[PDB]
Amino acid sequence: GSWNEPYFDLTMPRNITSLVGKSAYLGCRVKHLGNKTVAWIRHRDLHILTVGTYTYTTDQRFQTSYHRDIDEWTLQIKWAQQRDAGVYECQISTQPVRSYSVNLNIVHH
Amino acid sequence: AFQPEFVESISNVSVAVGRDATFTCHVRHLGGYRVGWLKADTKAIQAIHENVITHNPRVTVSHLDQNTWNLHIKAVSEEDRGGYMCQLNTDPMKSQIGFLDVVI
Ligand SMILES: *[C@@H]1O[C@H](CO[C@@H]2O[C@@H](C)[C@@H](O)[C@@H](O)[C@@H]2O)[C@@H](O[C@@H]2O[C@H](CO)[C@@H](O[C@@H]3O[C@H](CO)[C@@H](O)[C@H](O[C@H]4O[C@H](CO)[C@@H](O)[C@H](O)[C@@H]4O)[C@@H]3O)[C@H](O)[C@H]2NC(C)=O)[C@H](O[C@@H]2O[C@@H](C)[C@@H](O)[C@@H](O)[C@@H]2O)[C@H]1NC(C)=O
Ligand SMILES: *[C@@H]1O[C@H](CO[C@@H]2O[C@@H](C)[C@@H](O)[C@@H](O)[C@@H]2O)[C@@H](O[C@@H]2O[C@H](CO)[C@@H](O[C@@H]3O[C@H](CO)[C@@H](O)[C@H](O[C@H]4O[C@H](CO)[C@@H](O)[C@H](O)[C@@H]4O)[C@@H]3O)[C@H](O)[C@H]2NC(C)=O)[C@H](O[C@@H]2O[C@@H](C)[C@@H](O)[C@@H](O)[C@@H]2O)[C@H]1NC(C)=O
Ligand SMILES: *[C@@H]1O[C@H](CO[C@@H]2O[C@@H](C)[C@@H](O)[C@@H](O)[C@@H]2O)[C@@H](O[C@@H]2O[C@H](CO)[C@@H](O)[C@H](O)[C@H]2NC(C)=O)[C@H](O[C@@H]2O[C@@H](C)[C@@H](O)[C@@H](O)[C@@H]2O)[C@H]1NC(C)=O
Repeated sequence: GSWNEPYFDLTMPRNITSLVGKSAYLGCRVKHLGNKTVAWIRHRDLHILTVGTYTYTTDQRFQTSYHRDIDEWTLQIKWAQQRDAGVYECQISTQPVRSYSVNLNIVHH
Repeated sequence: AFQPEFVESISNVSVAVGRDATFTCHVRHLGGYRVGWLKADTKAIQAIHENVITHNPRVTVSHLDQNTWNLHIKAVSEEDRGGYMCQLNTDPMKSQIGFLDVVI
């Protein structure tokens, strides 16, 4: 179709809870990505984690995977800990930027 | 631990509307680590290493050497005002912020 700017699937969960010691998965679905990129950023310190499937952080627990059938960019926090709880942002490199923010709770039980 | 470290604070910048601005992140022992730039108030990623990420056409990067990493904002507007964070992918991450003042 006609060229579109990218937009988020606004039904993706924005409040996620996951277990200490297991992988946490944070999902972001971007339609019509085109030539932009999808990045994941950690709100508490503004640390860049991933851009596309490239991992910037050297905390090797972070990895972003692209699932092409659902246009999903899923941030995986392997071996998640309580200190990993908080807000993360999926960010499309438009100008101005477009963001989808997801809160993560990490619990033992 | 021969880890990267900042050599001095990012200088702040005051620049008239329409002129060009440069932020410089001064580091030592960068090694294989990579300098990222982001805009602190919007959280927008500007660049990582030699790759501009933002599709803002006015944003470029350069390096003079391994110690000296620049973010360039051409023809600054009022919307460019605010903090620009230099970030290193050390573990834990290290960062500094410099601020752009746009004068009319
Ligand atoms: C670049 O500018 C920064 C500030 O920019 C302004 O503020 C931001 C938020 C934005 O609005 C901009 O548009 C503005 O221009 C500088 O960072 C500031 O540095 C000053 C120090 O000079 C900090 O101040 C302290 O503030 C504390 C509370 O916030 C106070 O408790 C503290 O008071 C104690 O210490 C002083 C001595 O410094 C004593 O005199 C007091 O009696 C008391 O004991 C200070 O007043 C201010 O908080 C900083 N702002 C931010 C957002 O960090 C920046 O300066 C650099 O960064 C700081 C952290 C220091 O390391 C400086 O040495 C360093 O140069 C400017 N950068 C440069 C290179 O000048
Ligand atoms: C999809 O994005 C592609 C990549 O964009 C660049 O990279 C991203 C990460 C982001 O940084 C963007 O801001 C970047 O532009 C687009 O391909 C790039 O297009 C730009 C132009 O939009 C090309 O650039 C220019 O190249 C010229 C030489 O060929 C230079 O003369 C020129 O300098 C002038 O222009 C800039 C404005 O950007 C001024 O600020 C300067 O002062 C100076 O006057 C630029 O360097 C860049 O080379 C392209 N990248 C590649 C790898 O080719 C792509 O754009 C489409 O394709 C390109 C080839 C052009 O034909 C575009 O018109 C066209 O739209 C985007 N695609 C779509 C569909 O939007
Ligand atoms: C975001 O999610 C937090 C925890 O996960 C939820 O709890 C599960 C029981 C289930 O619903 C799961 O699907 C959810 O994702 C909520 O915090 C929890 O709130 C409960 C009470 O409802 C409280 O007993 C827990 O201690 C608390 N857990 C944590 C880790 O804080 C959030 O609710 C908000 O925050 C709470 C502290 C409380 O003030 C509540 O009223 C708030 O709505 C969820 N936030 C939102 C905006 O929904």
